[PDB]
Amino acid sequence: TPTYPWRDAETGERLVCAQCPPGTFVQRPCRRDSPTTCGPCPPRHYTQFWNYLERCRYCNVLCGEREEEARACHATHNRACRCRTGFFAHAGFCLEHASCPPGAGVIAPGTPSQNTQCQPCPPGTFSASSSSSEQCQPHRNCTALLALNVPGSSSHDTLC
Amino acid sequence: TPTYPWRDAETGERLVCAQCPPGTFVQRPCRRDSPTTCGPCPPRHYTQFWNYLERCRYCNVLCGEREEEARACHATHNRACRCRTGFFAHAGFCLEHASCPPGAGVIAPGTPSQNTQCQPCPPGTFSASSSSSEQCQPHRNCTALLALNVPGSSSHDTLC
Amino acid sequence: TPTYPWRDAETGERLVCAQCPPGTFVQRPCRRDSPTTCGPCPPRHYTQFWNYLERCRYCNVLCGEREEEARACHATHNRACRCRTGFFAHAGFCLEHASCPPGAGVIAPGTPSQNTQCQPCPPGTFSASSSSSEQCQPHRNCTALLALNVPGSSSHDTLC
Amino acid sequence: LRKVAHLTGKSNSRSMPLEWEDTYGIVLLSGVKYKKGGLVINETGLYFVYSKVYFRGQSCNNLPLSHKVYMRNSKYPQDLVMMEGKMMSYCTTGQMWARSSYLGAVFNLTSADHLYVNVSELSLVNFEESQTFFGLYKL
Amino acid sequence: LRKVAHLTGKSNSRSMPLEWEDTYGIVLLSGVKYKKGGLVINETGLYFVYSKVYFRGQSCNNLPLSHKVYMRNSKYPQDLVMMEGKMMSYCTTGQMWARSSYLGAVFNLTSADHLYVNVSELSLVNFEESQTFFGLYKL
Amino acid sequence: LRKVAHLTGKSNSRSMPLEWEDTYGIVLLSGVKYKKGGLVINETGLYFVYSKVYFRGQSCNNLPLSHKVYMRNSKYPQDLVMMEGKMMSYCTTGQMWARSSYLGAVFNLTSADHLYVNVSELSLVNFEESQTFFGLYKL
Ligand SMILES: [Mg+2]
Ligand SMILES: [Mg+2]
Ligand SMILES: [Mg+2]
Repeated sequence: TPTYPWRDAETGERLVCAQCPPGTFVQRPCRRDSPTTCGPCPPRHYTQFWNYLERCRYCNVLCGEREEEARACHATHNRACRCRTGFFAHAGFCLEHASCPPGAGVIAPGTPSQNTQCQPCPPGTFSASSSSSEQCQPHRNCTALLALNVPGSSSHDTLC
Repeated sequence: TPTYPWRDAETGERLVCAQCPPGTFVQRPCRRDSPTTCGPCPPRHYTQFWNYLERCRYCNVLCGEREEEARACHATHNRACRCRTGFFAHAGFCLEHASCPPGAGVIAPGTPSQNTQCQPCPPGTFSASSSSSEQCQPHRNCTALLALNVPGSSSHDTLC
Repeated sequence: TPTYPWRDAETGERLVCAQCPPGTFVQRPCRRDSPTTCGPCPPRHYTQFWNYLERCRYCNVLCGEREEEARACHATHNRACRCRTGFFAHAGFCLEHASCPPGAGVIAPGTPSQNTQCQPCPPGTFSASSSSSEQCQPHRNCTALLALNVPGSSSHDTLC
Repeated sequence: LRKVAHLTGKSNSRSMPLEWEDTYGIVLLSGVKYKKGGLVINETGLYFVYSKVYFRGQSCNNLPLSHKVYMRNSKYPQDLVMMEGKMMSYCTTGQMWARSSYLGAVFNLTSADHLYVNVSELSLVNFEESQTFFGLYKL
Repeated sequence: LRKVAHLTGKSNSRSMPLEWEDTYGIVLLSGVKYKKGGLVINETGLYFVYSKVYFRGQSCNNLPLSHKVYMRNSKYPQDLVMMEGKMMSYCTTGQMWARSSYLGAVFNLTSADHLYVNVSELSLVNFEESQTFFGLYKL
Repeated sequence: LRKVAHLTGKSNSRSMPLEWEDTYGIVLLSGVKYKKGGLVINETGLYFVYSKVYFRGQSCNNLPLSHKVYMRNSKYPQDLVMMEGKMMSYCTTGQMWARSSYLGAVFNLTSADHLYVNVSELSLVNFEESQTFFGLYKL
């Protein structure tokens, strides 16, 4: 149990007081005859660590319009936010996940921490869409069933 | 005649006082035995509305170098400005009226509130100048008198 | 010797006091029976002119990382800086001296106050380097000794 | 006890003038009232008044930003601007951007004066308590 | 009675340092004098000093803008800069632009000190009373 | 005697938080202590706190600049930000640039609170005494 130094305001005597646990604050310091008295965080406030604060801290993190609550305000911690689905965090902002243009496909979708990753479609695959989900797909094997009218590109399927 | 609530400073009694008209201010509030006394705006100051001010407002609008007085400072109103001839108002600035380049002619000149409007010269008309006034004019009818050496463009007259 | 007006704090009497010389300050004003008493600037401080200051000024000019001391802090003057070798002064910054690209040669090197000056190499001369020192040099006279394989340019010597 | 106010940004603001947080966090309000976006003076005298607003956006289009502190009372039916700043051509088109505007000075204010802050572009404002605020004190 | 000044921009300024309006509008001047662009201190002590200047222009060319508050008295023949800000690369070339510079801090000043404000580009300054100003107060 | 501080930029700063000059030049420190970048409050009460930092660079790359004033004491093992400004997209890529950040407001502070200033990019800071500073006074 952690402690803190405190001079009695009545006497000036040098005391060792016990600190209050997360979710509480110091309501009355210890004195010669009694220990520290902790009280409970009131609504909207918090203490996350052992402390000797004389009031709780306000939950001053609020979630903007492109964010959602990753953790709630609670007597033992502030609120925390992340980017809502579709967005990722960059230099304090919540940015829209990129789309991979035609000719390129998704090799990793966007997360709350990363943007969409794209590759140029490799030989024998295509992507015809600007899309933040669509992956490069193999061309149809025309010959495997007609014969080819036009060979596929990285952006268009093979035509029969 | 509009009124205002006022507690006597001598008694604290609750009175209904008459307000002062544009061009005046409250010089002495009303009391039980006399009405409000208004005085006249001193130079450079004004009151535009019925009021119970205890001094007039300063004419704090001043005309920059590309502006001119649209209305003067007067006991009953502040000064007001507009852009001098040749300029128009945009996002707080006074901008020079545009010129329509060769190939284009003026369909509305600049005003204090609008920029010059241009059209590309329509068939059979030209404008050879960069000009904030010149309109598209019809080509000369060469044949109507020589024969044409070069047909006109939107930027050059027909040559004979 | 310059002077200054001073009222005795003891009497209020109007006195003419002598000022203190560069490298000193006023330690005690003059009074009816004695002259001004000057003391010596303490370390890191200075007075550059005759004065009647009651303390010296701090040497508040400091030399950034692309600068060097052109004059030291001294009881009779503040420090002064200039750009270190390789840099020149521009709008408060110390900028790197430019390099003249291939095809161009140095006609004046950089100083602390000026950038490198370049000319395009004149006929019969070349510079093959991006260099803040290299000047345009004449082409070799191949014929003056082989015959020319390729005539020189402004960026390449004549080949034999 | 010193007349004083320091209020912090309120996310709720749907309209002009801005509203402010007067109870939670790192705020003060003593001998001065808060009513509908407004600080209400109750003792005539000299006050230093200040405000900061923090603007930011994903994609700059250089919309003019304006920030004003203004006064209103019942004696005249029109506001008086006490201080104001405007920003134009403050970012590079299309980039993420951020900038604040700071205003502070001394004014003689009268009992029953109401002070407010206004801004051009409510949607570019960020309301974090340490970034956007409005306050005063009696000298 | 509190020593105090709040002065507003004067359009007239033809030269450096700037001149200020000391009589009309939303200004204050009490136990401190105004003389030729200068606020003259008459009681030695601690003062908070502040100034804002509002710069703007039709067509940005990123001319460096500088704003300084400085002190002069008879005891030394050279000025002392108390605070200063400089702006460079503040707008996009060719656009309409606007930006302010704000300065405020505490200083120990002496009787007969004269304080002034200076700026790099007089022609880019806008002098509206709520936009450009210079003031102080004794703590 | 008035509790007051005005400190100026210290070039030495190798780390965060910044260090400040407390003895030489146009500085003040009375009834408030300076310890390792920090102003130490010794009398509980209301203080106005302010800071300016001057940023500049040869060649803009729009690195985000952040400036914060924060408080720390022994009662909780985590800092509290009192005021902060951030700049992004503030210059034209590749140009010489300069800009300052100004912060000032009122706070209730307690005995043994330590106040500090932090910045994102130590290498872009310029430390001239009139350009970069940190101060406070007891109301
Ligand atoms: Mg695709
Ligand atoms: Mg035309
Ligand atoms: Mg070369």
